[PDB]
Amino acid sequence: QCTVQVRLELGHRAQLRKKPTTEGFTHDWMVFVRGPEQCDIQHFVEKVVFWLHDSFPKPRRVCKEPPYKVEESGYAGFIMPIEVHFKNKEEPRKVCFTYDLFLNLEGNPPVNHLRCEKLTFNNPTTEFRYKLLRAGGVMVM
Ligand SMILES: O=C(Nc1ccc2nc(CN3CCCCC3)[nH]c2c1)c1ccc(I)cc1
Repeated sequence: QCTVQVRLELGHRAQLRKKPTTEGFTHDWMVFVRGPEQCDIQHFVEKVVFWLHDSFPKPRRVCKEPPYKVEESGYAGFIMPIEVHFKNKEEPRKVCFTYDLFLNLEGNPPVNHLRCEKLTFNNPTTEFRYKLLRAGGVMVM
């Protein structure tokens, strides 16, 4: 009997692209998954998959190690599935977030957003519990 809690931060940045009028992409953006400072989520994260809009080349973007990030240019926001796969041998094996990748329209300042997610692992295996604690996970009883 125990629960281990770990924290993820999903986020994105967006700003106007400074390029020729005849390049269609208006924005640079960057989406990520990280841990809090002094935490190392690589201990329990196998990989992160960012599912870009179907219009992008190779829209299924995989980061098997940090940084878990995609940097791109684009002309519109979209809803981005983000799967965080665990180094877990049992359920759950991953978690899927639906990430709102919005751009700064109408000459608004750059976007810099953070979404903080708490994961609660109930009764993890010995092995996976150690990975979570190595990453800076916290136990409860
Ligand atoms: O920006 C979009 N599409 C898009 C489509 C193709 C793109 N290629 C680049 C540029 N890249 C290519 C790969 C290497 C890095 C630069 N950037 C792209 C952006 C988009 C289309 C519809 C909707 I609703 C929402 C977003």
